[PDB]
Amino acid sequence: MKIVYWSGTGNTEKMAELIAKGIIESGKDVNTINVSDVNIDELLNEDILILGCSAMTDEVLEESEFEPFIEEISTKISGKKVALFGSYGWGDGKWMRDFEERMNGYGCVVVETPLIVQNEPDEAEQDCIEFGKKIANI
Ligand SMILES: Cc1cc2nc3c(=O)[nH]c(=O)nc-3n(C[C@H](O)[C@H](O)[C@H](O)COP(=O)(O)O)c2cc1C
Repeated sequence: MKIVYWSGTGNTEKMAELIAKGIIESGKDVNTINVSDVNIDELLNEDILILGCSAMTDEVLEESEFEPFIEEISTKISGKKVALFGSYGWGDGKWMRDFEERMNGYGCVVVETPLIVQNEPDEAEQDCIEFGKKIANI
C-alpha cells in the first residue's frame, strides 16, 4: 500500500507514520511517500490511495505541491478507493470537508471518515494506528 502526504512542520508526517504502523501491525506492507517524491504512474496501480495534507492558507490544501498533485491525478482516479487524513490548527475541519467532497466529485470512493487531528498527534496516537488498521481491513 502507499501513503502520500504533505507536511509543513511534521504533524501530518507523524500521522502518516502512525497510520503506516497500523497497516504493518495488521500484517501488510506500506510505503510512506512525501508528495514531492511521488511517482504518479506507480501510485495509480494501488487499489487504495491514502492521502494526507494539513490545512493551509485559509481552509484549503497546500498550494505549491499538494494541490497540483491532486489536480494531476483527478482525471485518472474515478472508481478508486481513497482514505484521507491531515492535521489542522484552529478551524474545525472545513478544508477536509472540502477535500472529501472534491475526491467524491472525481468519482472516488472515500472508504472511511477522514481522520483529522489538531496539531501534533500526541493523545491521538492510537487513533492514527486504528485508522491504519481499518484501511488494512478493506
Ligand atoms: C500559513 C498557514 C495557514 C494555515 N491555515 C490553517 C487553516 O485555515 N485552518 C487550520 O485549522 N489550520 C491552519 N493552519 C495550521 C496547520 O494546519 C497546523 O499547524 C497543522 O498541525 C500543521 O501540520 P503539518 O506540520 O503537517 O503542516 C495553517 C498553518 C499555516 C502555516
